[PDB]
Amino acid sequence: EDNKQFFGRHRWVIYTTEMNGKNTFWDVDGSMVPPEWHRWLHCMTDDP
Amino acid sequence: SNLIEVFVDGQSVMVEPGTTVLQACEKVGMQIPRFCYHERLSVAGNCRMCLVEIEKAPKVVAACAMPVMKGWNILTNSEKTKKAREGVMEFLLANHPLDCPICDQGGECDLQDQSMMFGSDRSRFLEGKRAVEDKNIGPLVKTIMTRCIQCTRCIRFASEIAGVDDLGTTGRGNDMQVGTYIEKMFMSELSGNIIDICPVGALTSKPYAFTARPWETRKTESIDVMDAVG
Amino acid sequence: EMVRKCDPHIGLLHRGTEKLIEYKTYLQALPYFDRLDYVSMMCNEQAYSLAVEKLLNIQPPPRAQWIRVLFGEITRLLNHIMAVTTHALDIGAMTPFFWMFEEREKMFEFYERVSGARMHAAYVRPGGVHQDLPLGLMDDIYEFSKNFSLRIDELEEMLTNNRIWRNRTVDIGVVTAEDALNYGFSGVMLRGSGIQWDLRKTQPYDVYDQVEFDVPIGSRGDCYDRYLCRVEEMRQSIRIISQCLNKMPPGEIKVDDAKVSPPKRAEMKTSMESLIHHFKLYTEGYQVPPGATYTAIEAPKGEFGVYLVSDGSSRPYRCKIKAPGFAHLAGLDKMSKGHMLADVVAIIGTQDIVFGEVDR
Amino acid sequence: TQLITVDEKLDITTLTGVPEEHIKTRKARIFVPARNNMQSGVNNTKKWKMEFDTRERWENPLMGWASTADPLSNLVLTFSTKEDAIAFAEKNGWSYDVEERKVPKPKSKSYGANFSWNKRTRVSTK
Amino acid sequence: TSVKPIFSRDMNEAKRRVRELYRAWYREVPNTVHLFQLDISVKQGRDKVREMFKKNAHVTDPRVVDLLVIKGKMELEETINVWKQRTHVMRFFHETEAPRPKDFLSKFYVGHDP
Amino acid sequence: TRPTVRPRNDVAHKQLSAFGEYVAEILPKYVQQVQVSCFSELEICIHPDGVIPVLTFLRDHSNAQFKSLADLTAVDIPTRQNRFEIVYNLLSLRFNSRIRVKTYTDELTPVESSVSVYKAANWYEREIWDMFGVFFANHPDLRRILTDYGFEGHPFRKDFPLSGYVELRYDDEVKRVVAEPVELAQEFRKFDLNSPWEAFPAYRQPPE
Amino acid sequence: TYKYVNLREPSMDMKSVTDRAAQTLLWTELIRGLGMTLSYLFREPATINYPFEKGPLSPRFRGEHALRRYPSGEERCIACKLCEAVCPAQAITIEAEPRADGSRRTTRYDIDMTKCIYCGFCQEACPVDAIVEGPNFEFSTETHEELLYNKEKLLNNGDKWEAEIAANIQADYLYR
Amino acid sequence: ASATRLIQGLRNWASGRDLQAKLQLRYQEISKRTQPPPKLPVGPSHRLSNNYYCARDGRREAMPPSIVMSSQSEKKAVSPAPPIKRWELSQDEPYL
Amino acid sequence: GVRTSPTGEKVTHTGQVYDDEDYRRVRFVGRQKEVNENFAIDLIAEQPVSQVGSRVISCDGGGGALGHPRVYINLDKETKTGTCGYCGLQFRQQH
Amino acid sequence: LLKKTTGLVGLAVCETPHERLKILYTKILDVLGHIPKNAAYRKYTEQITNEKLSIVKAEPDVKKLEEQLQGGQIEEVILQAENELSLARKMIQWKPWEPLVEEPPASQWKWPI
Ligand code: SF4
Ligand code: SF4
Ligand code: SF4
Ligand code: SF4
Ligand code: FES
Ligand SMILES: [K+]
Ligand SMILES: [Zn+2]
Repeated sequence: EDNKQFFGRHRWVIYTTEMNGKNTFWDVDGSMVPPEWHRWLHCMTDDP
Repeated sequence: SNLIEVFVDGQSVMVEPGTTVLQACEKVGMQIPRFCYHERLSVAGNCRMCLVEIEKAPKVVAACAMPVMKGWNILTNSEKTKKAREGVMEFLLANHPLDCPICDQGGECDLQDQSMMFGSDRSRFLEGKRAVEDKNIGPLVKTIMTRCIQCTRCIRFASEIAGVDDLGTTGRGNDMQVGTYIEKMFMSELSGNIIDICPVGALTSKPYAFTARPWETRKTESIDVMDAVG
Repeated sequence: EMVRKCDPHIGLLHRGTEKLIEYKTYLQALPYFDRLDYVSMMCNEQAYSLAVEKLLNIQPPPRAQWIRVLFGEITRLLNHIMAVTTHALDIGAMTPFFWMFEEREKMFEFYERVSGARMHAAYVRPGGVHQDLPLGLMDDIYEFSKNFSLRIDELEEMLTNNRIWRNRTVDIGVVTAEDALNYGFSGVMLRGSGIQWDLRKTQPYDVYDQVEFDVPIGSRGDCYDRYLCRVEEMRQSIRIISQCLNKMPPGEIKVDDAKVSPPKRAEMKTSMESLIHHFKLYTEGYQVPPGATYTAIEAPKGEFGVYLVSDGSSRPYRCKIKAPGFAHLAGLDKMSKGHMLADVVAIIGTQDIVFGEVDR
Repeated sequence: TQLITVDEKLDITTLTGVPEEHIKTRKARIFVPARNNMQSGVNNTKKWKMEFDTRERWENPLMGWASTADPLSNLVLTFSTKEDAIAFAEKNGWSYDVEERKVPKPKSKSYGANFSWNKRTRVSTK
Repeated sequence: TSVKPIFSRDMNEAKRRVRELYRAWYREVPNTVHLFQLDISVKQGRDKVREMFKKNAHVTDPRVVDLLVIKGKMELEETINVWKQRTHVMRFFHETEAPRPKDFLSKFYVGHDP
Repeated sequence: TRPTVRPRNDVAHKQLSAFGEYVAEILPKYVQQVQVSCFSELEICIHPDGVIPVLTFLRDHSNAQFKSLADLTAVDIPTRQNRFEIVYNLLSLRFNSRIRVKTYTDELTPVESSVSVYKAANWYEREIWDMFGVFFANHPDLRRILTDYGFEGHPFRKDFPLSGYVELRYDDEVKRVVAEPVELAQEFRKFDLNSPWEAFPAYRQPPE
Repeated sequence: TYKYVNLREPSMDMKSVTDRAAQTLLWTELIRGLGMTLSYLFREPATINYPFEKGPLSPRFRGEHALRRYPSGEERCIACKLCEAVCPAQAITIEAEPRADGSRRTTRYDIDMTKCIYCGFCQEACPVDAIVEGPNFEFSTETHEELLYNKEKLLNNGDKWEAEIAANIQADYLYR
Repeated sequence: ASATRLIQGLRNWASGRDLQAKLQLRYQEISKRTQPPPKLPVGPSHRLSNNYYCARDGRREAMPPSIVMSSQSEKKAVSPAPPIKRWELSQDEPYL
Repeated sequence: GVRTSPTGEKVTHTGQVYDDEDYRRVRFVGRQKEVNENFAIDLIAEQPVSQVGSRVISCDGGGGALGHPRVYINLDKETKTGTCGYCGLQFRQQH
Repeated sequence: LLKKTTGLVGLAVCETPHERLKILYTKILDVLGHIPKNAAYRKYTEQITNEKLSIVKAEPDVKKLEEQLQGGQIEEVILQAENELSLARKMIQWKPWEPLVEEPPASQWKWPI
């Protein structure tokens, strides 16, 4: 999180390099976020 | 001719002597709401939904059992008739269980349709509802007595048409229940017709249970071939 | 290089919408009007809702009336941004398209925060609105509209005094006042020709008679006057928005007739009369009394009317959709006579034509 | 006078655009719909309905859905009287059958008959 | 039984209009074959035109044949100008669909359709 | 009846009734019925042969001045011999009013085109043809406007099914988009939603 | 209540006409447009870094469909067929029968995701909050038949997205 | 809002406005994404007494259209409405 | 509580499985058959029956407005428990 | 006052409106002299034309003549007078004061069916 940025850039995620045995160093996916963090990342709430 | 002249909403109509108010209104084309009335059963007159106002008479009369008099003016759309219908709907829906999504009569329920048409749109009942123990009358009719409205079409059909005389009302007051009072099954050759005559989802078809819904079914008119009656 | 005849061929987006309406109930036919004019989504809901409520002899609650007008003016800002920036995009000024679409994205957040969908909300329903405004929504609307007058000025700086933009629009598509009425023109097409007419001022609906705004009137009937009228309508839409925020009343959002509008989910699961009404309204629907009516509102394109016929059942017998763009495209051949090939694409731009509503 | 006399029967089958397969091989049933026995209302038996025969519906190999090849399966037409339906069926060239309306016979109801003195119509209970 | 005519007072003017429409289509067919680059011959197209004309040749009401001539004229103007594509011209030639059974036995074998 | 019931407009009802009597008195040759609905809408049902004068009167009389043609519609009611009902909606900007003019035709009777009165109808009634088969005599350019070029039949007729009789797919053998008889993977489920109980006693029809 | 756009009479005196001549001889308004674009160059662009950053959404958002459960393992749907009766696109197909313990449960619940218009009528007509529109929107497939969800797929979606769907319902249900 | 003062001055000069007062990018001034729970009000028909539905039913008060003339003196000529009022020029900004 | 067919296919909670002679199994070759491993009947079987001291009981599924419509269950029969029609929870009178 | 523009595109400003309106109203009355008296159309439009002619004859000014004629500008009043003249000629051609030409069918205007 970085509250100094404007709305949209104030929260972000750096994806993992390996998820479920698939090498995701370059093949980052938008569906890799779990739902409990999917609520926080998409600005549905303030509380992580 | 011995016909007498009565009036429905100011419109004159000739009727035979002994005709009821409901039959005269059906003759002029108006269907009075009913729960316990059936044209092939004896008159009970207990649901009190058919209450209508006669002009210049300070008391509503049950149209299913009131014979017409000469010069009577029947007001089927008057204010106090609608008030009586709303009150009777409120009393009928006071103790009915919230079972419409899980009930097979949903979509073809007489109580639902007359509540939508002639009833009110909200409830003032802040108390708790009653619950009735379920009964077993065989593997043909699924029985949920909590949804019964004590219309007594069961006993009238089983006593006048089926000729079985095995159903009845046991108890008194709000605890009055329709049943056989013992572990007995209602097995006649015309038993399943009670599923047709129950206006609520108290008696449903056990093979048909939880399978379809009346709004999504296509109706094809055909002839039975199980016997030679046709 | 001149044009002597124009023959626009339509039917490439004829989905046959108004035949499918006859086989669906009044609630099910509501999202069909969202997809007619897909840049004026909540305005077409209001035209259909006002027609059904007229036949039902019911009226929306006062709070729902102010939400519909407030979101109607936000919808007018959505259409006028699209109708002007893409008009300049076809001409060649592609830069203000990207500036104003950032403001178009912020208003899409207002739709999705109140209804759940970014574009096709299905929010305005016969009897009021489906859901109330969430907490803190009107604070964000005030923050957006406070800075929006600067955004119109940046677009106005690029185009209004620019000599290249005027040369493409000064004497293109001049229509007279007498011929505009006979050709069925409406909205800015009448307004740009000097005819003083507006449906929100002459035949007002829900709370448009309680707000104050001005009606921009053109003087030459060309593409430039219709461009200036559309820009001025964005300024007047901000004026109504500030009045709607300060005059929003408390109360309910649906008509309290539970036989038309569904009850709350709290009382549906508690009282029996509400569960029966929730059962019948979402399966059969409310019965509309027999009759026919023609209800028209001032859509951002023009006059959007719906000729609705009911036969006493829970489904419409006939639902004719009158679109502003259907009559405007018929006059394309007349307006483009004697003009060049490149002047035609401005005339199809100076009439805000969405082919979802032209072909229906 | 600008009026001409045409005494031939109406026949618009060449103008409707329907293929002949759904013109000469279809049987149109004109009838008053029967009252649903689960309800006592009679408002659905006031108008005449004209419909067609039912053709084959089979199972989709993918999802088990009901697939059909009959376009006139969901066509139901409403007519005020029988003669309008007959004229519409003859105009469109559909071979049709019509069944007469069944009204209930007027019954004789008496509340006192439940308490007779010597008749079998006494009720065993009330 | 007195009705408002569309164009023809009797059957003679209607037959005259039918004759003009057939003449125009017979003149049109080679231009349609050459312009659209169809794979059919002029004989096939003219036989198709004659097939539709004989198929629709059992009517006796002047208004009906008047409307049929009107619709044929609309199709002729849609073919005169390049508004139809190759597909719309080849709609009359049903090549993709399998030929339906005609006798009783094959229809009995394939399904329940009468 | 205050909060949830739509208020009545009695002065508009009186004015519309007076103007309906005025129009029905000026033109007794063509008008057949004049009615005012409960929400103050004036309908003037006229003979089809007077579709040209009456509209012209409403376009040119100093007390009417219905200069705008808002809409033009056809309604298909199969139970009548004249199954097509043609509806003109007119708007008068001078007096700020709206009127409705209804005529009746069947499939074969032609209609005098109202292009010479209102130019917008030059497209509108043309669409009616493409949806209904109602022929408009003396039209400048009458053809299809919405359906496909090889389309047979008129879709908005109530005897036309929802899905048509043909549908398109690409065939690689002929390398072309071809039309075949329609075979739906899912049948359209028809729902019988009409309740068997009468809802509005005011619209009850007399029996037979 | 009306204003006259473009009805301005320009001054004919020497100063204003010389200003106009200097404007059309030295390109003043073109320089104004250039200055507008140059000033708009030095602003921070509003471009987010997808997929590392996501657009803002509300808990009313209608995305992928899911079938919920009670907090005991029992599924919420009791086969009442309200959602398939209210669905405007007829995307829902329901077939039901009583199961071994006698409960009213579905045996087939298909949603055609290529027919569905994502209108949320099913989740608002459900009396038990069984069917919901979840927050997921990144579920594009590579084959048409993958967008034909059956009961098992919707149950898997519900079990996958319950931890967010329950929170969204908790945050939103007071407005319903 | 992270720009230097030199770049801010350059933007203000080239644009012609003061852009720092009206920034299109949103910041901490917007509402919180989580809100306290609301308590919605009820309508006017949420009453226990004098709330009969027959006295507030809007659908049942709709009458069939009244027929003015049907085919089964010196009265003044009339109009559908009184003539419309001339629009007044705006006192706020008449653009004149 | 899933089970495995002798052809190697998993049986769903509705009892659906493809026969050995069915050709439709070719749609699963190279891919997987999607089944739900949480059976609702098995999961509701583990819930203990709640003992109450009244003739009738009221059930709404818990959570108030987040559950099912409220229903009333009679517990006069001592032989069997009173099961809720919506949530499947069962109750028993302790007397 | 020499009004600069009428504000309507394509509608030119008339130099002398009084004589033009008097000429149009007299022409309208002359045309209506051919319609039979018992026709209600002749009586009604004769009454309104006589009223408008009296107003335009008893008024020297232009602006308050416009404001009391209640017809917008005077140029659209002149246009409406010409339209009424053309309508009167067409009304003479059509003769719609005659009785009804045809009864409708029994249930032609019955809704709902
Ligand atoms: S009997 Fe009727 S009112 Fe009672 S639960 Fe069933 S559908 Fe509902
Ligand atoms: S179970 Fe049904 S038919 Fe029998 S008495 Fe009760 S309501 Fe009447
Ligand atoms: S969101 Fe709407 S279209 Fe989609 S399944 Fe639900 S009811 Fe049907
Ligand atoms: S509305 Fe809910 S409970 Fe009813 S069938 Fe649909 S998902 Fe199941
Ligand atoms: S129908 Fe008469 S009291 Fe029940
Ligand atoms: K029953
Ligand atoms: Zn429960």
